[PDB]
Amino acid sequence: NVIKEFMRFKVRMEGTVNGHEFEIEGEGEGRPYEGHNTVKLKVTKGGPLPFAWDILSPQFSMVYVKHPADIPDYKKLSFPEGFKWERVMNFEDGGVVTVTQDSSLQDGCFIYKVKFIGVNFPSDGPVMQKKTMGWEASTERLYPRDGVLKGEIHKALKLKDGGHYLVEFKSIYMAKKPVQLPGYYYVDSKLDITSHNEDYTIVEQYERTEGRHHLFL
Amino acid sequence: NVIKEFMRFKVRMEGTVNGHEFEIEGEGEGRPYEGHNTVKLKVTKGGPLPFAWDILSPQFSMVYVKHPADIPDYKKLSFPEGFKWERVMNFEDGGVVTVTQDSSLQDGCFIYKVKFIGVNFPSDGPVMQKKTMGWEASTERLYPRDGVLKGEIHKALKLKDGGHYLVEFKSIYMAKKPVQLPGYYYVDSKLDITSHNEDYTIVEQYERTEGRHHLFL
Amino acid sequence: NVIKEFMRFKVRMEGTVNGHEFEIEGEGEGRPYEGHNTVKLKVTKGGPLPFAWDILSPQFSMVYVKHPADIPDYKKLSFPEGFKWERVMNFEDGGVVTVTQDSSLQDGCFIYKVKFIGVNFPSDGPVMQKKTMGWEASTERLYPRDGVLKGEIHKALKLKDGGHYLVEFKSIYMAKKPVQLPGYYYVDSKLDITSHNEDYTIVEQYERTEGRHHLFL
Amino acid sequence: NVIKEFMRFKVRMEGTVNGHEFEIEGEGEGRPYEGHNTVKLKVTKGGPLPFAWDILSPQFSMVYVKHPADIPDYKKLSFPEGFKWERVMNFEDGGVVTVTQDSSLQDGCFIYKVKFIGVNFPSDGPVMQKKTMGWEASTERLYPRDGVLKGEIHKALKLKDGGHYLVEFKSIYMAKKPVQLPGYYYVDSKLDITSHNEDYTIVEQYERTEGRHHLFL
Repeated sequence: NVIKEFMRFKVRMEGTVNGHEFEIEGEGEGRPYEGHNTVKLKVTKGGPLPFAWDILSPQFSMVYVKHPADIPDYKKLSFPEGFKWERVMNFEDGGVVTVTQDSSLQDGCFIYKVKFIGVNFPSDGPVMQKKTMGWEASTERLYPRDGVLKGEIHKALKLKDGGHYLVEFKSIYMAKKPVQLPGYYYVDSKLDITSHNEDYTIVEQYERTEGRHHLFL
Repeated sequence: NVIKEFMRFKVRMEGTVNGHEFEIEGEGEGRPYEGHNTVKLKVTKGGPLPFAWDILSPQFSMVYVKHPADIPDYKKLSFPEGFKWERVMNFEDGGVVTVTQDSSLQDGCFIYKVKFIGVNFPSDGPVMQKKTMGWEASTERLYPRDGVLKGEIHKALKLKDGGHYLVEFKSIYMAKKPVQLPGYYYVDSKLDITSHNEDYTIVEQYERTEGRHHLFL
Repeated sequence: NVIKEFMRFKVRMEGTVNGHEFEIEGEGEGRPYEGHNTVKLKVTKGGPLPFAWDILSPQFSMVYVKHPADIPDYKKLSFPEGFKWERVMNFEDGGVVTVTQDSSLQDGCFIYKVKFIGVNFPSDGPVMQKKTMGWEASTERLYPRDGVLKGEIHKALKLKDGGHYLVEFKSIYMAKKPVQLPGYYYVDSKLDITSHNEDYTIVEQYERTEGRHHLFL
Repeated sequence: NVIKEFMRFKVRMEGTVNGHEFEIEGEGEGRPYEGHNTVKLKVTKGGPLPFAWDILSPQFSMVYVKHPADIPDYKKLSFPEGFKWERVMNFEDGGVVTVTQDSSLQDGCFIYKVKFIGVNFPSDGPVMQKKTMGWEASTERLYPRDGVLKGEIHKALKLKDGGHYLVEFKSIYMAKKPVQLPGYYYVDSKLDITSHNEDYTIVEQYERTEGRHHLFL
């Protein structure tokens, strides 16, 4: 058993949003089978960020999803060999982000490398004007396809002037070696910002995530 | 209270899919507060349909969703005045459908009028070739906006040879008179075809729908 | 023989936008081989319209596109048998419209029946607030697929306070009998409102449309 | 006057498609005011590429677009100060790519740095199975918005059997210093692969691009 009750992770992101380049480094920890993890991030280059932190938050840890016995945990089964994931986030005002990540296990610690490109965000929009107030709790729809696991989520960012800012997530989870695939199921998640300095250069996050079948099934 | 423990409904649909016109008439019944309803449909014109019945199934009854005390039931509160709903269904192979519906309570019985336009479906596709095997159970994400209630769902049609055919639903629920709006919540649903003749000209359906808050809230 | 140098048409539209139902009747005329036509419309029911006329304008005449000798005029060749077309218009603020039309030739005059459903237009938007100032001239991209002719356009509505309101058009042109298909080509078009009363219940339009190959070929 | 009749460029691309990382280096040349340029590429890492070269080809030179005297050449006027461009490519089978590029002028030679992330491409699709055979000639629709220039194109990749693979391009052109903006206009382009080795590790391209007003103006 390579995925222990307690596992630590290191994450590094290299990104670009509306032409602004940045680098983020971080360290995280959590309980893989209990469905929760924390992460501490630091902007190492391109700081302070001229956009909302919230668009970066869901990109900083697959192995921390609590899965019941009957639904195979594809993401956990991918280790020690390796794991990769990719995502497209379609924002309602035209913004589009594509993310690609590489996950490896080195000496009982997960190493995550994230590449992020965000484009077409309006200048007067909530992302560029930093008007977002965190994510609402979400429900991902997962299904197997092409030998990999795919997920779709209808997410929303809370606005300070009131209301929501809609984002559609489409994710593809790829194990290095094709491991056991689950059926049609759901993953409930909730990401919260627990700490931050004034310009969001140092941020701490907490995520709660649990996989399940549909309530009627 | 005009919405009783047992309510009946009449449905009338006028539609077009890939240039083929059709008319469907139906009668249904159910328990509004327990979250379940049945409906018997008959194709009255344009029969037999040269496409999958499944794309028409979710268009045939908002008042039948079980809601807990804490979440305002916008759809039930819209009566006896009136209710209207609109929807766009985006299929993964390019097929797009827009639906518009009118709802009124005429002497303890609901009268539903539906208009449907389906376009851009590939000729060798699962809808036109009738390769679908019913909907998977789903979870709608709802939120208030512009004084009305909106909802989005990531749905899927089961395929005969195995696999899924993805469809994204975006619905807008409009009360005639601006009634109380709920917050950010979810609606679980499961629609099943319970009876049908060989050419799907006489079809019976069953649906169970329940509104709830996110599991982590 | 059937498509004369001068041809007239009658059009009837039954529609719905954001729950509001309407009916429009009109008469038109033009020169098929010269690439121009005029049309006089009148709102017969649901008047005055609570939205911008501009979204309806491109739905009111395929046979009037000038084509050079080397490019097969699919739409003209579909007659006297029949023609049908479908369309989806995706607006940048979430508005979606699907249109379906049936074209017939009776008594030496074309008869057009249009069904229109418009959904998800924000209440504070330029369509519902009537802030649009006509269409910009456009260029459609056409290609054959599934035995029919398809077309895609990146169109824009001029704004009153300045700027543009973007709309993506995806059309499907279907002959009743499988007629000769053209290759990958373009159709330049410009639609102008030439006359209108205050509430847009009586409107006149003019369209110039010409088919051609890409200029670098 | 910093942009001469003959200008050379160096290009470097760091990218990822369906999890596969790659690095491409190249050198090109052309005549800015005449509207044509050539480029010689070499895959330096991640070679041989397990996907179609054609999706990379339009990412390898804004200053080589011929513009008439009346339409301001935003991209040429961006120099010596600098220029940046971003793009999203939406493929019809689900594939999404976001591109971000930085353009500088160093000692009479243009330096281009490109970052590419391609996600959600089907394993059995024409991109991953290398079944595409070049781009069709295209027409871009440009318009000013938020102090920058934006452009939309309906492009197509030719398929080996005798069909097309559709891709929608949405580009954003950003000068470092807010320079003169043009109006609503078009850019015709034609990209051809002129030379390639067996595995597409060494490729040569040619592009012809000209800006113009709509033909009906």
